[PDB]
Amino acid sequence: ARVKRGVIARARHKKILKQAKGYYGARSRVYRVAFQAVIKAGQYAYRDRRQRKRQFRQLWIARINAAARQNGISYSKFINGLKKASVEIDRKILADIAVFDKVAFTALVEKAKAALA
Amino acid sequence: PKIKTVRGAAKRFKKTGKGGFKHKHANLRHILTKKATKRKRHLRPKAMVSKGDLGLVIACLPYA
Amino acid sequence: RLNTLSPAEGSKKAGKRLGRGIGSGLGKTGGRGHKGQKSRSGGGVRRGFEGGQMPLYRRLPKFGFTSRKAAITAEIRLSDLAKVEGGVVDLNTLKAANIIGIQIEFAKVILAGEVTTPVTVRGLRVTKGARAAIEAAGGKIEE
Amino acid sequence: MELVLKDAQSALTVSETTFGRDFNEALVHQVVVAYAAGARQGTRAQKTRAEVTGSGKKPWRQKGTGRARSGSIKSPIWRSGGVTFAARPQDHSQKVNKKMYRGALKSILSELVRQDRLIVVEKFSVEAPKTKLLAQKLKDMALEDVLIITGELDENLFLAARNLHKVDVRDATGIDPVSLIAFDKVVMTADAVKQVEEMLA
Amino acid sequence: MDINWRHNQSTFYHFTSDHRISGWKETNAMYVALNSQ
RNA sequence: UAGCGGCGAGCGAACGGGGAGCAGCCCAGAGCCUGAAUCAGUGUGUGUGUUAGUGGAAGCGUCUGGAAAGGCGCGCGAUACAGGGUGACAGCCCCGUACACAAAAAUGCACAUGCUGUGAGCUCGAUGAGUAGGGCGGGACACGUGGUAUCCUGUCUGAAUAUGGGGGGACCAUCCUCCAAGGCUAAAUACUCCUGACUGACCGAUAGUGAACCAGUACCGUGAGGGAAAGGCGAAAAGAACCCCGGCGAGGGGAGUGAAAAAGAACCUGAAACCGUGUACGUACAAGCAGUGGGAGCACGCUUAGGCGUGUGACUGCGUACCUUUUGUAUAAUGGGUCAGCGACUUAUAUUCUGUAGCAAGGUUAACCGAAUAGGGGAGCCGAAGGGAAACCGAGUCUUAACU
Repeated sequence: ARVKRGVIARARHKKILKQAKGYYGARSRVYRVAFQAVIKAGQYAYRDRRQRKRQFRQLWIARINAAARQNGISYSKFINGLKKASVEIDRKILADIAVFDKVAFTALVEKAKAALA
Repeated sequence: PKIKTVRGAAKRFKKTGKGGFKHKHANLRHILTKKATKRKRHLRPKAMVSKGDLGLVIACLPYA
Repeated sequence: RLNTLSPAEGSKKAGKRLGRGIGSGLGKTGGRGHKGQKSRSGGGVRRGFEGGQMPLYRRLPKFGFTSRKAAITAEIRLSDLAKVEGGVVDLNTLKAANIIGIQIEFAKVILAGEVTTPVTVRGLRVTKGARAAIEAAGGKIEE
Repeated sequence: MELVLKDAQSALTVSETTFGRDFNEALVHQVVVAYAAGARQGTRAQKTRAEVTGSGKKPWRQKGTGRARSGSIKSPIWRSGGVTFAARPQDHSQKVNKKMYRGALKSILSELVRQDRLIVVEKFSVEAPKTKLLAQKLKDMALEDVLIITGELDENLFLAARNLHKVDVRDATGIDPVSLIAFDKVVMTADAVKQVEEMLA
Repeated sequence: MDINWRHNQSTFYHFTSDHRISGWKETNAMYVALNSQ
């Protein structure tokens, strides 16, 4: 029972090359380079599902720090204030209020300064 | 083929009742007047092949 | 129903296929490690080879001799001799019952369990315990 | 145990050890796989590197060409080169122990009785050696795919079943596991039932 | 053309010349080796 | 296994048992007696086989379709439903198959028979000499000179000859067995250049022969020798009349055939690398494994605006390929120009362990016979008993004068 291996090899190669559309040059044409490109894209994608949590958090902290200094207190003192005021709003939402609702953020700063004093 | 016995091992080990192998002790062929009689008396009975070496012996003696 | 028969559970184990991929477990080196004499095709040392140290089967002395006569002695239990078809036991009458072998010249009637019928043993050596066991269950031993 | 005859409406007394035991599916599977393996004429050979029609001249010098080193034009890596582990004609027979063969037949006969795939007739013979007569006879008995098994092999029945595809006539001596399992219904003559019990003890 | 190309690839497969790399290519490898000693 | 063995690596019997097959004879030598069985060579007759052959069952309607053997409906053959072809898949269209027959002639085999040659059978006698054996050297015996029997002989020698001689594993004696120094002999057995039939959990064009094709060719080499690549239009050539561009071209565009000519001979399918044309987006102040996480804008589709999907991707965080070998590689260490095809833990036989199945103090047969994967075949192997170097003893045994 000789098994020719054309049809299944074609299917594997094609699977990998479909996962590499949009890559520059051989990275999207040649199998032997698109295999490495697809794997290295896999490793980066893993690594960056962790980094997007780190990057979004540092973005939010920069926005709360900006808006809170606009209301006359730093980020450090603001988070200490709200923790002592026993407010448990996470900082995705504090960043989002700090962009969209300036008056609510002003009131949060008043709770923070009220408890912090 | 059929497995050939390592033939000079069959002359030196002999199988026992629970699968172990007995052998004659070394050191009792010549130079003998220098040895104590306590050595020589303790080298006369036959002895079991130790745990380390049964692998080798079973490999050399596949029909015994 | 030939497409519904199926083997037992545990009887057909897979079979190691070496050299196929990373997932399989045995790819690249097939389970034989890095370089050396053992990772080589045909590679391996012979039996009883300890590096060059004098091997165990060759640093120990040789003893004994082979008898020539122990190859024609036999050893009859008492579980048989109810199998002899006759109630009389000689070397033939045992050979005829496929119980000793044709080349056998000497035989012996070791106590190895449970004679029942009265048996007349002729021309065979009998051990002590089995003389008592043959004579206890009826029986007769002449020589 | 009793087998109800189809036409005479009697009951044939059989052994419970032969026609009334359990189905050992593992045992039957071993005897079926072994029977089918015994049918393989294992005739084939590829050419190793030694048998390929070439020369043992080394195709280029060992060193200095920038080519990879090669030594024979019959290497298995080379096109036209000789199979690495080329096959030889081989025997595919398995040993089936006699008590495992008989055990397997006892299991399959017990399941042909238990699944109503076993028909016991008193006589089953055809008038003339015509396939038309056997076709009409099997049509009257509501049987299309059938293994007729008779204790005395009739000549006319054998010639009448030789063109019918689904129908096979055997003597009671030469039954095999794969046909008792293969055919939908097995029709045994009563004499064949007695001979089967003599075979299978 | 294909036959002449297979034979004319087969030209320096069994060579001997040591000062020429691969039988034909001129070099200075005699002086390179000789100076390395 | 016993043994042989720098007692290493390894080599490795016989006796005896089971089967296949079975067959015995002649000369060394005279008389009686003849053609007496015996084969060999030939003629003839019979039987059978080979080399050409002959007959050989049984179907139509309708739907899809280029075409029906396909679907649906209703029939018939079958000692014939092995197979191949026919415009798709046919038991009933064709060739065949089962079955039943056929040879003027030449032949193979087997009986019968004619002739020739050959010799039966009886009594008595003989019963293989430079030979057996020996010394020296070497070889074959499983046996390597060893305590080495036995066989063969290059060299030197050298008997007895049935009141005799050979062997029985140094050797002697006793006992048993056999008759060398002359020869013939079927079957079981081994093999396939070659022919026929059939079969394949063999290959299907980089495979299978090196060779599916005018292949041991082209080609290479002084020579011996080495040694390729290369299959497939269509059901049928109906293989493109004629017209136009063009050099009375090449190539093309129509026309026509065709079910289909991106089925047009550079011909089934028609992948990938590689090269183009067209459209959307980005890209000419921006540094690096070229992605990834975020992400504006733009273009197409939507969408009861639901704010989505696809393509692109400014800008921005992070980010030095894969393999291999290594203490450690982005490494400026190895390998790879890319694609496509092939390319590496197999097979056989023994032995051990695990799983599983059968039977169980028993399990199982091998060769072979074969109604032949059945059933016979228990020769044998393994186990139920060990100890001891061995005799021997035996649930004990060995050690030892004997064992707390």
